[PDB]
Amino acid sequence: GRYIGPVCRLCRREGVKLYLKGERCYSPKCAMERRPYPPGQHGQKRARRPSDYAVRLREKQKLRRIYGISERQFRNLFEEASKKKGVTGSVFLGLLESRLDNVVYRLGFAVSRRQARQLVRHGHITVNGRRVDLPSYRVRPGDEIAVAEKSRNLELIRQNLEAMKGRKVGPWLSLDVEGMKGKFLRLPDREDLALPVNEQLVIEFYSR
Amino acid sequence: DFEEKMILIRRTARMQAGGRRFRFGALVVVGDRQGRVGLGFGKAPEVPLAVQKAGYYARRNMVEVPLQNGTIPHEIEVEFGASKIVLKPAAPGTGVIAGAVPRAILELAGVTDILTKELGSRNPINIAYATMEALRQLRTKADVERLRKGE
Amino acid sequence: PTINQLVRKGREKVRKKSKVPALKGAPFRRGVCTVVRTVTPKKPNSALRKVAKVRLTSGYEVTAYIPGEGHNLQEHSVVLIRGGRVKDLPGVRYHIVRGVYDAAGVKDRKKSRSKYGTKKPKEAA
Amino acid sequence: MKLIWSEESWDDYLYWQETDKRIVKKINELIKDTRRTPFEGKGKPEPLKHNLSGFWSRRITEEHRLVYAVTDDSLLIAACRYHY
Amino acid sequence: MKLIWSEESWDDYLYWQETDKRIVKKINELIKDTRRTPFEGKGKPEPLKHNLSGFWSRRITEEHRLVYAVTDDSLLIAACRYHY
RNA sequence: CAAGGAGGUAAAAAUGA
RNA sequence: CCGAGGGUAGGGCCCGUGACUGGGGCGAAGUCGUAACAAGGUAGCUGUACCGGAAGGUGCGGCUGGAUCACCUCCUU
RNA sequence: UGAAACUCAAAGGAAUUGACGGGGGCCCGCACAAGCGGUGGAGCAUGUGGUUUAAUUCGAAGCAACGCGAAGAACCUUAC
RNA sequence: AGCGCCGGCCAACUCCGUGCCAGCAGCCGCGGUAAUACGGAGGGCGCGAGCGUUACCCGGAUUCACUGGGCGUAAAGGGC
Ligand code: SF4
Ligand SMILES: [Mg+2]
Ligand SMILES: [Mg+2]
Ligand SMILES: [Mg+2]
Ligand SMILES: [Mg+2]
Ligand SMILES: [Mg+2]
Ligand SMILES: [Mg+2]
Ligand SMILES: [Mg+2]
Ligand SMILES: [Mg+2]
Ligand SMILES: [Mg+2]
Ligand SMILES: [Mg+2]
Ligand SMILES: [Mg+2]
Ligand SMILES: [Mg+2]
Ligand SMILES: [Mg+2]
Ligand SMILES: [Mg+2]
Ligand SMILES: [Mg+2]
Ligand SMILES: [Mg+2]
Ligand SMILES: [Mg+2]
Ligand SMILES: [Mg+2]
Ligand SMILES: [Mg+2]
Ligand SMILES: [Mg+2]
Ligand SMILES: [Mg+2]
Ligand SMILES: [Mg+2]
Ligand SMILES: [Mg+2]
Ligand SMILES: [Mg+2]
Ligand SMILES: [Mg+2]
Ligand SMILES: [Mg+2]
Ligand SMILES: [Mg+2]
Ligand SMILES: [Mg+2]
Repeated sequence: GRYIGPVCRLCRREGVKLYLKGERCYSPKCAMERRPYPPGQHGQKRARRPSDYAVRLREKQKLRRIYGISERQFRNLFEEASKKKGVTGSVFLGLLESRLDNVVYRLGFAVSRRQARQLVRHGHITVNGRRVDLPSYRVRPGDEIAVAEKSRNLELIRQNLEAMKGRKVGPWLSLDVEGMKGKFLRLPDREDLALPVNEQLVIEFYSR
Repeated sequence: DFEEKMILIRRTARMQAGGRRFRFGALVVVGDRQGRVGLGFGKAPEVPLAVQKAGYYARRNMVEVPLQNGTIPHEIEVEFGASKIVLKPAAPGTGVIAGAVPRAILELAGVTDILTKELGSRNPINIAYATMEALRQLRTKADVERLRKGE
Repeated sequence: PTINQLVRKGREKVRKKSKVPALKGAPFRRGVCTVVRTVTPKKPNSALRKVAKVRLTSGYEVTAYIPGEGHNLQEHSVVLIRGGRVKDLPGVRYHIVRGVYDAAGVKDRKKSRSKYGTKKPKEAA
Repeated sequence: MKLIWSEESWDDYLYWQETDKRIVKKINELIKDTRRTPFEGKGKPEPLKHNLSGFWSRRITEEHRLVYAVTDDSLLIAACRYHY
Repeated sequence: MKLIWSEESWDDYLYWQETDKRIVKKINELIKDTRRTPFEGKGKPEPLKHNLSGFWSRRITEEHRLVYAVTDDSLLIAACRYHY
């Protein structure tokens, strides 16, 4: 399946915090405040200047591990976006953001995208009244993503909803914390989300 | 203010009785990513001197780049010796599709998306001069009618 | 040339030729060894490279390299011929895949053992 | 095949013991391969010219050479030290 | 003269080399006394009979001895270890 | 003052680790 | 009558193989000489002919992918 | 007219900096020529090679190693 | 949870063993005492119910050039 294992090593290697765990990320035990250098025995050796291939590889790997996705689904979304009207990179992020597990993370039903993926897979997440237990379901505008009526009284689900009580969601989303529901209003444009990836370098990475 | 990127640093050799007596050459390119790019070639007995000499020559040798929203206005193809370069304008969202040397020149000039191709000899020195004279030959619709006015 | 000259004679296409005729358009081919020995390399190299003359299925009798450290091959050994040239040895245009019919895998190897045909060792892991 | 040691050879063979033993093991490795195929094998066997003419040389190290000669039944060693 | 080793000769001379330190150089000063005084000297010089037609022997340890025969300018070594 | 076209040539001496 | 096929005789093309023999390439610092690169010690190369262990040498003609970079022999102050 | 097997990781063109020439122009040094005294021949000293030896400790190897490390080997030195 | 790789192309470095041996190999090439190139280990990179290898096709190959090549000396002007 997807990547299972140490996750701080991924952010430490890319040199940027990718926020892949949740509260441990905004903690001082985050380990990018502790050790902001690549992992391994040669971490505190001095950075040899990366090639043009290393630059493109690093930013592609960074964007891929932010969403925690495999590399054929990543590249299938990529040519799905390229054989598509509009700007290839901005479309790409719009199809990546349309994933059900990502909409669950963004709505604050989860602390992490991996927790979001588990909650969707376990049927705690319902889309437009019916169950969708597949974390790759492309959510289209106007869909109401909610929580199952069997899973409404869950200690983890409520604590994350009461933690999301007061914080704002993105302009392409709506959230009803009291109803345990949200709506995919529109596709996110590229000014709406400002992840630390230069979308142009991953376009010209896959352009071999 | 000016981002300067080194591209080719080689070691040459000069024979005299006793052995080789070496010298290093550095080709650098400078830019502001807003329509201005320059390239220099400095040779000194060691590389930090070489890249400093090359940067000094690079800011002397600079060019106008008439960017249009993300790219070049028309496609241009110039032959410099046996080295030849293709530039083709691309729609917004394709990226700098170029090799090693026109990529470093065009993205420091500010190009978002472009289509290139290196033909003939692919020596980094003469391809770089070919791209620079190709960037020098780019005309807009303003310059076109200002020359075809007759006045 | 001129356009009329290309109408008349036209252009020649590349005519690619195979580096592996003994396999006869097959990925692998079974063969029985006939001579198993050690040969020595070419221009700037020195060793005792282990090869075997194999008379195989397509009626060809070729020489093939035995990769790895140590082998169990003799004059009546059944082997599979993989394909691939050895730069330092003349006439050796093929390889012997290990972990097959009578060519056992290399013992005590643990790094890249999909090549050289070695099983997965389990020392409580 | 018989082994014949000269005194120049034997003093240098016993000079290699007491000083650098990996060299006596290389010498033993070259003699063991020379014992089966005398003009083929390890240590780059090439025929010598201009003064050693009629002798063969196997390189022990990048400097040192094993100069030998061979008959139908014997193997005489001329040197096992230096560059000829 | 010169040293001549048989095939068992050197291989078991190589056995003592891979096995023990005092054996091989004790062996070698016997070789050194044997080249100067071929029939007399250190470690039991004796011509023997009925097994040996004109061949000689010398001591290392009473379990292992040193069998050899000497000609014009030659020193052949027949054995490096024990009797029979 | 200044040059070009024309023409008579060293010997006997080989090798490279 | 035609007719599958079988039999006899004679040809054409292709393939495997053969005592021996001819050159090629590889392993190659074996032996012999010094042909070419410096006027490479006879400028070199070439077509052709003859000869010679061998590179090669020579005859005739051709080419510059060589040479008027010093005294001195034929014609000018 | 005109291939193939096989083999090689190059084969090449112009140009650069050197080095070399039994190529040239100009010019030096006891380099030659002019001149004096020598070595190689004898005897002995000292160093080296070789050989011998228990051991003849080790190094230096064309110029630019060879009375050179020794501007002091009877036991000391001294490593054999 | 496995597989390939960590000299350069090509993302990823240290120690030990070995020592022109054993071996690697697509090219350049590496190995004759500290080998980031062999073998192992630690660590790392790339993918992941897969990962590598071989065989074949297209690409890179504007090295058959219509788009899109050349012919004084690099292969190439027919002797006229
Ligand atoms: S931000 Fe989160 S995933 Fe990144 S290093 Fe910190 S704790 Fe780990
Ligand atoms: Mg052109
Ligand atoms: Mg080698
Ligand atoms: Mg002569
Ligand atoms: Mg018939
Ligand atoms: Mg000559
Ligand atoms: Mg003549
Ligand atoms: Mg000549
Ligand atoms: Mg002729
Ligand atoms: Mg004649
Ligand atoms: Mg003539
Ligand atoms: Mg003519
Ligand atoms: Mg013919
Ligand atoms: Mg004089
Ligand atoms: Mg005298
Ligand atoms: Mg003294
Ligand atoms: Mg790298
Ligand atoms: Mg390997
Ligand atoms: Mg080591
Ligand atoms: Mg490798
Ligand atoms: Mg799958
Ligand atoms: Mg292949
Ligand atoms: Mg094509
Ligand atoms: Mg054309
Ligand atoms: Mg061409
Ligand atoms: Mg030519
Ligand atoms: Mg030509
Ligand atoms: Mg003509
Ligand atoms: Mg004709």
